Amino acid sequence: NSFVGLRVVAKWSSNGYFYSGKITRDVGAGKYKLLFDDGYECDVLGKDILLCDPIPLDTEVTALSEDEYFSAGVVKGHRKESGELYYSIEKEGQRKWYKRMAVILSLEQGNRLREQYGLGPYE
Ligand SMILES: CN1CCN(c2ccccc2N)CC1
Repeated sequence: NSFVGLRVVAKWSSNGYFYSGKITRDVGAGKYKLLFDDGYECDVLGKDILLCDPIPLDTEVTALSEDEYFSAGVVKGHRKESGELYYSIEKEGQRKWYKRMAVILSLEQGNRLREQYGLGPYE
């Protein structure tokens, strides 16, 4: 019945980006323990957790291109046939697949989605 077990996209620690993870504990006072998909764990405030699973079509996101540089793109599709989520991300009229954990949100991109998808609460 609780928020535990939900897949989320959440601000990591006090960094500039939100990353994919899972809520593993309600630690009280509107904070949650998260297990991030890369294996790291931290406590995150509810205001900094997005509940959209998956991130929806036409969302502006960030991803690594060519194993070289991070830049923005737009979500244009999803694949979950294998039981693992992949996103189709469009950059400059061209699309490429990205595993769930490779799609991240800058503070601007993630804060944008609070009104629609934030855990919260928000006053
Ligand atoms: C979710 N996951 C947590 C660890 N992060 C990290 C790794 C190595 C250096 C800095 C940072 N922030 C990457 C994102």
